[PDB]
Amino acid sequence: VSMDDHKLSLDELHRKYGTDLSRGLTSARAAEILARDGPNALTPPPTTPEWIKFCRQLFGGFSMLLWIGAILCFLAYSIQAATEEEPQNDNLYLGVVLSAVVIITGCFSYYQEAKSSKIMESFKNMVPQQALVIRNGEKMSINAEEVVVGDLVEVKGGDRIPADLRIISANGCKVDNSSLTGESEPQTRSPDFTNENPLETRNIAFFSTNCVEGTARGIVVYTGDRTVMGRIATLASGLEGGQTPIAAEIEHFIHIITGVAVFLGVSFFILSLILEYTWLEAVIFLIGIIVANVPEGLLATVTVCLTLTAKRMARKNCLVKNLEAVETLGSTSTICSDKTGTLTQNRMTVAHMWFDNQIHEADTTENQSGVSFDKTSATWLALSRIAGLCNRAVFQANQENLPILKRAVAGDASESALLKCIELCCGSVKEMRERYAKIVEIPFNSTNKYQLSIHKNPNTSEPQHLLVMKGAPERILDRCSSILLHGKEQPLDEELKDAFQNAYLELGGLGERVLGFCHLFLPDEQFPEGFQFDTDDVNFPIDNLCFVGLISMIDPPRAAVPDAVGKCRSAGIKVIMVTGDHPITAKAIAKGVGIISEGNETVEDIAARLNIPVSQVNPRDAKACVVHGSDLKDMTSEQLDDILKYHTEIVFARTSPQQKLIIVEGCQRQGAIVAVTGDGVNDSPALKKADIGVAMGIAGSDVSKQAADMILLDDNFASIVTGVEEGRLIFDNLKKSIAYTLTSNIPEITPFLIFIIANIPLPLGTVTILCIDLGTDMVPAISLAYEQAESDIMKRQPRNPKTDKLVNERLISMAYGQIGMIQALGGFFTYFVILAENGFLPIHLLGLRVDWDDRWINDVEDSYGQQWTYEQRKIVEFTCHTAFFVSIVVVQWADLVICKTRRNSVFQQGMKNKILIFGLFEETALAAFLSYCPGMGVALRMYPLKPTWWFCAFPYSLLIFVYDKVRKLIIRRRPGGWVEKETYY
Amino acid sequence: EDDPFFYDEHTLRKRGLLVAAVLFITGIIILTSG
Amino acid sequence: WKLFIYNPTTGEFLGRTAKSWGLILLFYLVFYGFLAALFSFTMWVMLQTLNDEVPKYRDQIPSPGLMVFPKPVTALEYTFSRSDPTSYAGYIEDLKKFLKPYTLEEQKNLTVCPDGALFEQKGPVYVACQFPISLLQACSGMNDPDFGYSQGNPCILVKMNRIIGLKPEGVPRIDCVSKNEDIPNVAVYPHNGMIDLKYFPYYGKKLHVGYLQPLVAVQVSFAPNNTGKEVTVECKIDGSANLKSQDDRDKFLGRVMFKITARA
Ligand SMILES: CCCCCCCC/C=C/CCCCCCCC(=O)OC[C@H](COP(=O)(O)OCC[N+](C)(C)C)OC(=O)CCCCCCC/C=C/CCCCCCCC
Ligand SMILES: CCCCCCCC/C=C/CCCCCCCC(=O)OC[C@H](COP(=O)(O)OCC[N+](C)(C)C)OC(=O)CCCCCCC/C=C/CCCCCCCC
Ligand SMILES: CCCCCCCC/C=C\CCCCCCCC(=O)O[C@H](COC(=O)CCCCCCC/C=C/CCCCCCCC)COP(=O)(O)OCC[N+](C)(C)C
Ligand SMILES: Nc1ncnc2c1ncn2[C@@H]1O[C@H](COP(=O)(O)OP(=O)(O)CP(=O)(O)O)[C@@H](O)[C@H]1O
Ligand SMILES: CC(C)CCC[C@@H](C)[C@H]1CC[C@H]2[C@@H]3CC=C4C[C@@H](O)CC[C@]4(C)[C@H]3CC[C@]12C
Ligand SMILES: CC(C)CCC[C@@H](C)[C@H]1CC[C@H]2[C@@H]3CC=C4C[C@@H](O)CC[C@]4(C)[C@H]3CC[C@]12C
Ligand code: NA
Ligand code: NA
Repeated sequence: VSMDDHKLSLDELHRKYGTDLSRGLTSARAAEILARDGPNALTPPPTTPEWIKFCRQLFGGFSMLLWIGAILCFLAYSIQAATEEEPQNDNLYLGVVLSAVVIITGCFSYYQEAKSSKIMESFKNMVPQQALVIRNGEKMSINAEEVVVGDLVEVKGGDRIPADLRIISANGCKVDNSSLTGESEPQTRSPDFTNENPLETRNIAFFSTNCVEGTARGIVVYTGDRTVMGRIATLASGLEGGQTPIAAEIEHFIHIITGVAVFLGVSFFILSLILEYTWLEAVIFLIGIIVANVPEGLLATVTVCLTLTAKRMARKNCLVKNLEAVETLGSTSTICSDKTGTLTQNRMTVAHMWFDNQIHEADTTENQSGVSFDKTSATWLALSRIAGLCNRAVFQANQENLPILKRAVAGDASESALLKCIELCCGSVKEMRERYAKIVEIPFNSTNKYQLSIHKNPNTSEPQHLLVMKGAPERILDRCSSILLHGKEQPLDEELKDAFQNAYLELGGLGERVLGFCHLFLPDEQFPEGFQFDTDDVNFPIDNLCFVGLISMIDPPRAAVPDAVGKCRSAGIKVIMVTGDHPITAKAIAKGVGIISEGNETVEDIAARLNIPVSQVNPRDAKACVVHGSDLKDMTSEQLDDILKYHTEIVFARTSPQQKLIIVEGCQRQGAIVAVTGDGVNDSPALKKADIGVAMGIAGSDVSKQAADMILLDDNFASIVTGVEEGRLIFDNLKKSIAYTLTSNIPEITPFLIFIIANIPLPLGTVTILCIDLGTDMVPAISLAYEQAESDIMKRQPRNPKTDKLVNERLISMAYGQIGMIQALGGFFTYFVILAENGFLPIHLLGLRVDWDDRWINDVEDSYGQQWTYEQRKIVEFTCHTAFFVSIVVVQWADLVICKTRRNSVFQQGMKNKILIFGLFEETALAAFLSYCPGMGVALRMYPLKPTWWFCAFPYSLLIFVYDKVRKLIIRRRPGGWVEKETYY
Repeated sequence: EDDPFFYDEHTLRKRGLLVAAVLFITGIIILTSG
Repeated sequence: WKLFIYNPTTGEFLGRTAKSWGLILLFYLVFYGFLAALFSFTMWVMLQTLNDEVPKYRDQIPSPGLMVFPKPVTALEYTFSRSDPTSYAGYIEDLKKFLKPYTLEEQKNLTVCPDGALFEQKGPVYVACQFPISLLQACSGMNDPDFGYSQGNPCILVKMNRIIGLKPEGVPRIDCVSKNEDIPNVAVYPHNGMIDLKYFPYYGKKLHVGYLQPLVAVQVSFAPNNTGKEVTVECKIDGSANLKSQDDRDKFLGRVMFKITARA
C-alpha cells in the first residue's frame, strides 16, 4: 500500500483539503476534524502481560539454580522414601524452603520493578510534544495530538516533525531520515516534485523524523497510524543493545563467582564421595555448597537501588531514560556546559546601545519613559529599522493586549529582546514589515553567526534594495567597510575600530551579549529592480556594508548555578564552558558563576597586569585559559591535550557545533568521563558522543532531548549535582552489599576442610549451611541498598574506572581473609565449647571422624571414660551445627554494622536505615525460632541451645567491630598510606 | 539435691520461643515506625 | 594472560615482589598470629572452667546402650569357618586383648565386694570391685585358647556402655533370644544376664582407676546337623526400670542385635 500526494499539484491541495495554503484552516475546522478524525497518537502496543514479567523474575538469575536445587531435593526425598523405611524429611523441608525463598524473592523483585517502571512511565507523558501550526493566519504552539489533516505547520532546526506533511515552502530545510533510509546524511527538501517513488521524492516528510537545519512550511497530509510509520509493524522505539559499565561489571562478577562456586561444589562433592558418603547425601552437600557460595539476591539489591534512584530523581524533576546510566553520571569527571540556557536564565533585556561613538544606557521602563537618553539623531532610527527588518520573531496570537515586556514572543531570546525594545521605542513591527517587502531572507545559523535580509525601499529616494544584517560584532565589523555617524556615511579608520573594541570591552566585560548591526543601500546600476537573487550565486553585495552600532543585552546567570558549580569543582569534576559567544562575555559570565575563580589569571590577564605583551609570558604561569573558537581550528590533537590537561579553568568561546564535538572527543581521549549539557540542535552530535548527555526540558529542542541520556525538566543546573551524588551512592551501596555478602563464604567451607584434614567430627552440615545463607545473607544484604549517603559523599574525587572497580583485589582480600576468618574462628570456638562441655575435650577430637561417623560402633569413649551410642553423639553433633549457625548470626551482626559505612564512623552515619535493624532482628528471631521450636530436631535436626551457648561468639563479634573501627580511623588519619593502599576496598 | 541426666528443656524452649516472639514483634514495629 | 609473571619493569608478578608482596605477607602473618593467639587464649579460658573428673552435662547420655565385642568387619556380622583358622583369628585376638585385664593375675589388686548391693563411694580412694573371668565359663581363654570358635560355638561379649554416676534400679539383666526360630541355643553364661549392682556407679576414668565393667558372654551353639545357616540374636536390658530399652529412634539404646554365620 503506497498512495500519497507527492506527485499532486499545489492547485488541487486547496481544493482537496479545503484549506488555504497561507492562512490555513480555522479553529472551528480544526476542532471539527479533531472530533472527526481523532487525535494524532499511535496506538500503544501491549508488549508483554504481567504474567510474562513475573515468570521472568521467578526464573531469572540464580533463582533457576535454586529451582534446580529444590527439584533435586524433592527427587532425593522421593528416592529415599521409595528405597528405605523411616525416611528423613530433611530433603522435603529443604526443597520447600528453597521454592518458598525463590517465590518470595521473585515477588519482591517484581514489586520493586513494577514501582520503578510505573515511576519511569509517569514521565514519558509529562513532556508534551509541541508543534508550531499556522491556524487562521497566526502561528501557535499546540500539542502533537491536536494536529489534524489539512493545516500548515512550521518545521525548523531541532523540531521533531509532527506528522506526514507535504512541503510547500522550504528554505535551507534539511531532514534526517535515518529511521527510514538508514543514513545520517541530511537530505534537502524542496516544494518541487522530483522523484516518482513516494519514499524517494523530495517534497514530503514521512513523520517520526527531524529537521537538522533550515525552516519549512508544509501542509499535513496524514495523521496517526495512517502515516508511513503506522503502516509498518516495526517498533519505532527500538532499544539498542547498550550495556552500561556497571551492568558489565556486575555480569563479570556474577560469571566469576558462579565459576568459583561450581568448582568448589564439584570438588567437595568428589571429596565427600571419597569419604564414604552416600549419593543422596553427596548431591545435597554439593547443592548446599553451590547455593551458599553464590550471591543470590544480588539482583534484588540492584533492583532496590534502581527503584530508590527512580524515586529520588522524580522529586528533583530529572527524567532518566535508563536508570542504569546514573552510575556513569556519578562516575562523571568532566562537565562541558553551554553558557546560554544552562548557566544563564535565558531572559534577555536590552541594556546598552553603542552608536555615534557613544554608549547610551537603555532601560525598558514601560512607564516614565527612558532614564536620561532620548530619541537622539537618525542613527537610532536606522538601528531600529535594522533590528525590525532583520528579526524573524513575532508575538504569539492574541497577545497584543498586555504590556510588551510581559508579552510572549515565538522567537529566539536575542530576537525577542530586540523586538520588545524596538516596540518600546518605535512601534508596529507588523506594519514595519508590511512596509518593506522581505523578498530574500538568509536563515541564522551558528556556522555563519549572522542574519541577513533584503528589503524593498519605500522612501522617496528608493534604491529598492536594502541589505540588513545583524550578528557577532567582530564578524560583522569584518565586512562592514563604512560606519554611520551622526547620520552621515563615513570611512572606518583605525581610531573608530579601536573605539569599537573599547566599547565591546566595556559592554561585554559586564557579562552581556552584544549584537552588531549593519545596513547597506545596494546600487541600482549593478542591480536593476528585477533581479533573480539566489543563495548559490553571489548576487547581493555580501561585503562592503555600512556599520551602525551595537546593542548589548543582559542575561543574569541562573541563581542555582554558582552553588552547583562550586559543588562540582569541590567534588573533583572539571567544569568547562563551551559557548559560541565572545571571549569577553564568556569570561565575565564564567567569573560570575565561579567557573573561573578569583586568583586565577589568564595569559592575557597576566600580560595586561604586568604591562608586557601577550608574548614572552610563559603559558604555564596561567591555570585558566579562554580559547577562541577560530584558534581551535588550527590546533593539533597533541596541542589540544596540552590545553585540556594543564588548565584547571577552561573556557571555549566563539566555538561551532563541530568544535564542541572536537572538544568532547579530546576530553574523552584524556581518560575522562564527559557530561555534555546541550539544548539546541547544535549539540545533537556532542550529546550522542558524550558518555552521559544532558538536555534541557524547556529550552532544549526536540532532537537534543531525543539524543540525551538525561533531561532536566526544569532546566535547573543544580540537578546535575544531585544526579552525580545519586550515581556515587548507587555504587557505594552496591559495593557495600557485595562486601557483606562475600564474608560468609569462608565460614561455610572451612568446616569441611578442617573435617577432612584434622579428622574431627563435622562442625557444620548442609541444612545449617543453607540456613546460614538464606537467613543472614539475603535480607541483610538487600537492606544495604537503603543505606543513606556518606557525610563526604560529594567531597571525594571521581572514581577512576580502571583503578577502582566494583570488585577489586582489596574487597576479596578483606572479605575472604579477615572478616570471614574471624567468623569461622567464632563458629569453631562455639563448636569446641559445646563438644567439650559434654565430655569430648578438644584434643580427644583429633582422629575421631572415622569412629564418630560409624553407625555400628556404639561405644565411642569420652575423655572422662563414658561410652556413647551412635544416635546419642549425633545429637551433640547436630547441637554443634545449630550453635555454629547461631554464632555465624552473632558474628554477622557486627559485619553488617561495619559494612553499613565505608570510611566514616557508624555513630556519624546514624541509625536511619530501618531495614538494616529489621534485618538484624529478623535474622536473630529466625535463629532463635529454628533452635527452640519443638519438632525441629526431628525435621531439620535443630536442637535447643543452652542460654550460655549464645555468648561464645561475642568476643569474636566485638573483634570485627574494633578492627574495622581502628582501620578506618587509621585511613582517615593517614590518607594515601599503606592501609588505604591495601585495605581500603 | 540436683539430678543429672535431666535438663529442664521444656522451660528452656518456652523462653526461647518467647524471646523469638519478642524479637519478631520488635523487628516488625521498628520497620513500620510511625 | 600476556606478561603475567614478567620480572622486568617496575611491575613484576602483579604486585611488586620486592616490597608489596613482602609487606602483605608480613601483614597477614601478624594478623593470623594474633587471631591464633586470641583463639588459643579463649580456648584456654573455656577449658579452665571445666572440671577434670566429671563432665559438665550428662543429660545427652541418660541411659546406656549395649554393644557386642569383638567388632566384626561388616556391621555386626560374624562370619567364620570351623576348618579355616584364619577366618576367626581376628575375633580370638580381639577377645584375648580385651580380656587380658580381666585375668586373675591382672586384677589381684582390685578389692572384693558383696553382691547385690550398689557400691556407692564418697572418699577419694575410689576402689574398684574385681570381676572374675571365671563367671564367663566356657567363654574365656583360660580353658581353650579359642573362645568357642573352631567348634561351632562362638563366644561374644555383650557389655553395657559406661555412664558416670549412673545408678541402675532393680536388678539389671541382659536376656538374649535367638530370632532364628531358636534352632540354636543361646547361653548367656553368668547364669541369667546378672549384671551385679556392686559395679555401679561409675565415677570416671580419672577417679575410678582399675575399673572393670561387668561382662555378659553369649554362646550360640551351631548344631552339627545344620552346618552353616545364619543366627540373628538380640540382647536387651530387661530387669531395670532405670535403663530404657524401648526407644525406636536409637536401635542400640538398651539393646543390641547381631548375626552369626558359620561355615563348614
Ligand atoms: C554497636 C555494637 C556492634 C557490635 C556488637 C557486638 C556484640 C555485642 C552486642 C550486644 C547487643 C545485642 C545483645 C543480644 C543478646 C542476644 C539476643 C538473643 O537472641 O538471646 C537469646 C537468648 C535465649 O535464652 P533463653 O531465653 O532460652 O534462656 C532462658 C533459660 N533460663 C531460665 C534457663 C536461663 O537470650 C539470652 O541469652 C539473653 C537473655 C535476655 C533475652 C531477652 C532480651 C532480648 C530482647 C530484646 C528486645 C527488647 C526490645 C528492644 C527494643 C529497642 C532496641 C534498641
Ligand atoms: C578458619 C580456618 C582455620 C580454622 C581453625 C579451626 C580451629 C583450629 C582447630 C584445631 C584442631 C585441634 C584443636 C585442639 C588442639 C589441642 C588443644 C589442647 O591440647 O588444649 C590444651 C591447652 C591448655 O589447656 P589447660 O592445660 O589449661 O587445661 C587444663 C584444664 N582442665 C584440666 C580442666 C582440662 O589449651 C590451649 O592452649 C588452647 C587450645 C589451642 C588451640 C589452637 C587452635 C589453633 C587455631 C588457629 C586458627 C587461627 C587462624 C588460622 C589460619 C589458617 C590459614 C592460614
Ligand atoms: C602476635 C603475633 C606474633 C606471634 C604469633 C605466634 C604466636 C601465637 C600462635 C600460636 C600460639 C598459640 C597456640 C599454641 C597451641 C599449643 C597446643 C599444644 O601445645 O598442644 C600440644 C599437642 O598438640 C597436638 O597434639 C595437636 C597438634 C595440632 C593442633 C594444634 C596446632 C597448633 C598450631 C597452631 C599454629 C596455627 C598458626 C595459624 C597462623 C599461621 C600463620 C602464623 C601439647 O599437648 P600434650 O602433649 O600435652 O597432649 C597430651 C595428650 N594426652 C594427654 C592425651 C596424652
Ligand atoms: N538572531 C540572531 N541573528 C544574528 N546573530 C545572532 C542571533 N542570535 C545570536 N547571534 C549571534 O551569533 C553568535 C553565535 O552564537 P550561537 O547561536 O552559535 O551560540 P548561542 O549564543 O546562540 C548559544 P550558547 O551561548 O549557549 O553557546 C552569538 O555570538 C550571537 O551574538
Ligand atoms: C585453612 C583453610 C581451611 C582455609 C584458609 C584460607 C586462607 C589461607 C586463604 C583464604 C582466602 C585467601 C586470601 C584471598 C585473597 C588474597 C588477595 C591476594 O592479593 C593475596 C592473598 C590473599 C590475601 C589470600 C591469602 C590466603 C587466604 C587468606
Ligand atoms: C579479647 C577478650 C574480649 C577476651 C575475654 C573474653 C573471654 C575470656 C570470655 C568471652 C566469652 C566467654 C565464654 C562465653 C560462654 C561460655 C559457655 C559457658 O558454658 C562456659 C563459659 C564460656 C566458655 C565463656 C568463657 C569466657 C569467655 C571465653
Ligand atoms: Na548468598
Ligand atoms: Na554466603
